Formats: sequence, structure tokens, C-alpha cells
Amino acid sequence: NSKIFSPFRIIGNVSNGVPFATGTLGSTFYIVTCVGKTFQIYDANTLHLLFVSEKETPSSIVALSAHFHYVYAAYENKVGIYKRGIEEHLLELETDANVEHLCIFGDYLCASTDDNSIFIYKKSDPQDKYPSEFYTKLTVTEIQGGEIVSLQHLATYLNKLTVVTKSNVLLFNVRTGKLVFTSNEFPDQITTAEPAPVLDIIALGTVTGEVIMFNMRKGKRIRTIKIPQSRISSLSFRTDGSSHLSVGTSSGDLIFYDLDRRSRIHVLKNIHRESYGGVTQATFLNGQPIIVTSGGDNSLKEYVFDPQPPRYLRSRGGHSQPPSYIAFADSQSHFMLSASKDRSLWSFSLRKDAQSQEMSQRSKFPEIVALAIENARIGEWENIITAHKDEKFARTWDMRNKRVGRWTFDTTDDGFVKSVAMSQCGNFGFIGSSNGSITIYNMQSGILRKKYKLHKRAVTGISLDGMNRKMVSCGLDGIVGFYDFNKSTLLGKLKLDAPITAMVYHRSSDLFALALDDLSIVVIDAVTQRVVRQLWGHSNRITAFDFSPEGRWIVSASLDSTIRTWDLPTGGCIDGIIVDNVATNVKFSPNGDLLATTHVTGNGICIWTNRAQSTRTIDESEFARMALPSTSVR
Repeated sequence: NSKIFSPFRIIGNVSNGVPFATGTLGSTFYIVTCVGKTFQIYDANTLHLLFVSEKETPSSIVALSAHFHYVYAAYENKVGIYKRGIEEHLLELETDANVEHLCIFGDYLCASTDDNSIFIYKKSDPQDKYPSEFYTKLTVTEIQGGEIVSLQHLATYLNKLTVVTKSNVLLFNVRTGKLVFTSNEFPDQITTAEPAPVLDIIALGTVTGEVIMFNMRKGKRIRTIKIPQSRISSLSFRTDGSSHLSVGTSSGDLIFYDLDRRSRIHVLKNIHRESYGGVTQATFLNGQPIIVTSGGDNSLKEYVFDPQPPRYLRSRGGHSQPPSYIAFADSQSHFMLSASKDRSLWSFSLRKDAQSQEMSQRSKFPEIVALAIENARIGEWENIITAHKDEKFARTWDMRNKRVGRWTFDTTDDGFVKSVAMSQCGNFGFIGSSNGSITIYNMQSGILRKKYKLHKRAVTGISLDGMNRKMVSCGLDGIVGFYDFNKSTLLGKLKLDAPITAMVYHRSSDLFALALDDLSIVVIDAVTQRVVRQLWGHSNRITAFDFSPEGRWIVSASLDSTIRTWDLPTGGCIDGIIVDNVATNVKFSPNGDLLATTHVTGNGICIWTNRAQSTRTIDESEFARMALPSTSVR
């Protein structure tokens, strides 16, 4: 519908809080996470991205299970059966209820719904790849038990499904339909269940921090371990020889307990954010001393036990909150630098492996409010500058070692840093203060080189031409400053009619654009120091903007929930897109091929293909109402 941009894919998505599944991969295992309406499959021993489901489900995936080489994904009243990210079959349950839980075992598929029904599907022939024929519908009436919490199959329990509810534990024979067992009432609410590696035993977690070892055959407790003032969210048994139990909690802690020594081994504190559900799943890999953990904070971590407290091994993740600032890190379209209000700085790969890595800050730094990066001096010295909220100094980072750098750059006028910039050569860093000063630092030695004082209000933008001749600045005072870099002379001043909130400088054309509080975009020629164009159209605050690499276009985003393309030779809007999720950032790839956008909701970065590498006709309400790119692509 848009004439310029077509949705490509989304970067930086790992997990959303749905408990991940584990399956078999030849000799190794695979991990299935949820991203929303898409699942992703990783190798368990490398965390390499193996698959992503090729086609989005109509609604959000609620449950994931893996059985051999098949993934079962529940959404609405449906269960999708996938192999290699490709849907091989779709089960539509005869109900308007939603599927909540899944259990696949023997010739059976069991899917419980939110009205306490359990739909049972069966293989026609045992050598079928998956169950497909509806067999029966069980129901747990409120007298038989409480709300269904989990469906489990215990080892050697032929044709027998264990249905754990909030108040009790039931045993159904799914072949005959008979309820063969129902335990005594449990006093405290059951929240979690997990088959033990020995006969007849299932582990049950409660709302109170109790893990109960329950014997299904005799129908009695065998053991009850108390975890003080914790709410259990996951259980898993180690199975490599050591009789250990892991207990995840909603507060984000992972507790390791020795079943034989009856003592608390250890506790990994706050490995996942509590506000996102804490530990939503934690699983020991079968036969291995490795535990895989996840939460709703978009991370997937792996912990090992060396032949001793567990040691961090590897992990994959992205931001837990929407990205606040982004930038292309290089001209080969390899990495993107991305900052979020979760106080993290990440580098995301744009390539197929979807690799990513958080910038080491070696309790986090305050949230980033401005960002600049240049690839010129990578490996040689610091090449990233960040401004942080309410801090009077900018920090530096090293893109080579993915770690914070040596220098901090003070404003010198007791103001906060409100803008940062870098020379193309990578030799200089620029810092703009809330008190008006502009400071120029040496990226190699960290030394203060030069100081300018023109603005009397916050400097909201700074840049320097590719030849380091003329430096330009903007501020909330509505002033545009022009300075000689080699000396320190004020080359000129412009007074604009509204406060200026941001600047983007186009080095190959020496034009720079400014976002003003009057909702216009002002384009200025740095050589002539004159306004050459003014763009009017947006009906709300401008969030971001960028030049197309050639210099012909400017693309802008706004609170009005639009993304507009402006042709500079005419100053007219030649394309407009209406999104349902306001764009907070827009950046062109160094080469004109891609457009990166960040939005109010969503942890990732949207990639768009510029399919116009066009008419000059004006538009109005002919804007396209486009959706964001699919998480199922690539």
C-alpha cells in the first residue's frame, strides 16, 4: 500500500514468557520459545537459532509442547502441529473455549481448555507421526476437582493421564474414559507440577513455598520441602546422576536443592525480572548438568554445574522494554546499536543467525537519552558515546569488545548531557549541555579539547561536516549555531520560531534537518547557513526522522501515528503510512536498502525494505494503514 516501504522482519525477539518447550534433536536437544504469534527453535548446546515458524497464528500462542520432532502450539480453540517450523496439521477443538494446557504421550494428544474440559485425540495407527482423530472429551466437574493447572504423563502409566488441579490430583484412563483415581483435597493451591525420575512420583509446587512429592499409586505424600515465602513457578529434576531439584519462583530466583542431603544447594538471585513473571520456566537438560531458564523479560539463559555453585554458561536475549534509541553501527549492515528504558545497551546482528550481545557495563547505568556511534576507529579506541538520564557526563563504549569504555565526558557547566555526537573520522566526541555549553573531547585520550558557549537553553543537537570544517548546533532556545571547528569563531546564528528538539545531519549532502515544537521539520544548508526548506503536515509531536542516503528524501515519525516520506526538491509529502503502533525511531540503513523503526510497544526493531531504490504527487488522507512486519519472516 505504501509506495516506498514494505515490511520485512523484526529483530531482537527471543522469548515472551510462555514456558518454553524442550524436544529431541538427534543426539542433542532443542528449545522452543514463544515470540507472540510465532515460535523459535534453538539448539540447546549452542543456543544457535535453528528455526522460526514460517506462518503467524491468528492469535497469541498460549502453550507450547515438544514431542520428538514435532512442536505443538496452542492458540484460541486450536492446536497446531509443526515440523521444522512448518505446520503439518491443525486441530480445531469443538468448543468456543481456549486451550490452556497440552500433554502428548503414547498414541495420545491431550488438550485442556479454560472450561475444565480435556480434549483427547488419538493416533489411528501407533506409527502415525501425530494424533489427528478426535477420540473423547473428558471433563473435570467442580466436585471432581478444581481448576486445571497442569497435564502430565508419568513414566510407565500406560493410557493414563495425570490431571493436576488447584485443589487435587486426578488420574484418568484416556482409553476407557474412567477416572481411576482422585487424591484427597490439597489445602493450599497447586501452581506447578513435574514428574519425578522415579516410579509413581509427581512433584507439586504450591502458592505457599511447598514442594510436595506425591505418590500417585498409593495416593499419599512421601515428602514435603518448604521454601520460605516463595511462590513456586517451575520445577525440574536433575538427571545426570546427582539427585538435585530446581525450583523457580515468581520473584525471579532459581533455587537448587539436594534431595539426598536434604539441604539447599544454592540460589541464583534475580536471573529474571519479577515484574515480567520471574522464572516462567527452568529445565534441566536430560542427562546433562545444564539447566535452561527463561522469563517474560525476553531472555533465555543456560547455567552449568562444573565437576559447587552453578556457573553462567551462555544466553540469548534482547531488551525487556521497547528500544528507546537506535543506530546502524557499520556500513556493511552487520550490527545495530540499541538502547532501551530497561537500562541496557545492546548490539543486534542483522544477519541470519540473529546473534546479539548486551554491551558490558563492567544497578545498571541510568537509561540512555542520546546515542552516537562511528565505525571508523573500531578496535583502536572508544567509538560510542551515550548520554544518561539526569547525569552531567556522557559515557563512552568500545564496539570491538562490546564493553563500556575508559572515558567520561563532563559538560563543565553543571548541566545534564542532552545531546551527543561524533566526527566521521572518530577522533572527536561532542557533548551538548542542558545549560547551553558545547564541549569537544578527544576520543583517543579522553582530554577536553574545546568549549563553546552560545546557547542559553538546552543544546538538543550537535554535528560536524565530514571534513571537520563547520560545526552546527541547535537548542530549545530556537537558535541554530554555526562554528568554525579549526578555530573557535562563531560563524553564524539562525533564530527559528520554535524550540528545536532534535537534529539529523546528512554528511554527504551537508544538509541538516531539525524538529521543531511547532510540528514542522526545518531543513538547512550548512554551507550557506540558510534554511532551504520547511515541512508541514504532522498533526502531533515529531518523534524521529532521517535522510535517505542519497539526500533526496526525509522520512519522519510522529505521535500522530504516521510515518511520512518527504521529497526535498519540492518539500511535499509523497507517501504516508498510518500505523497502529506509534513509531519512536526511524533510521535509514547506510545503503538505501533498509529502514529500521522502533515503536511504543514491542521489544524489537522493525526492518522495512525500501522498494523504491517514484511519483512526486502530494497526498492527504490517501495514507496507507499498514501493519508492522511479521515475526514469522526469516
